[PDB]
Amino acid sequence: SAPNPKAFPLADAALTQQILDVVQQAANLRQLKKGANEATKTLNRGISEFIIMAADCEPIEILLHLPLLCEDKNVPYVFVPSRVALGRACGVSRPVIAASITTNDASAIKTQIYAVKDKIETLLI
Repeated sequence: SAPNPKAFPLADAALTQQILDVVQQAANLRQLKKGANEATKTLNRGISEFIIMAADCEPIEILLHLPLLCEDKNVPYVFVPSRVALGRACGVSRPVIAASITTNDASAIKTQIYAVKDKIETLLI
């Protein structure tokens, strides 16, 4: 399924690969929450480094609050094309439509997380 018109901004192929790879590392390190509801809670608590969403989430309305919340909290957010690919990156057997990489300033992958953040920020103008 093609990216939903409401899925903005959409990471290109390269940035998608960069994001999914960082997601896999955060999953291994347990620096990751999965699901729209868990993502929301990280934002409400101010512990989200960035938000990842699936552009083929169906129905799309389930995740539409996240861009609003991220703009409110000045947290970078981005869509990747595939919930199936996001799911496996997250280390689970199911599709995942939203994920949040959480704050850890002593993280072994902090620099990879800031590099993704910088790329997303460029998409967000």
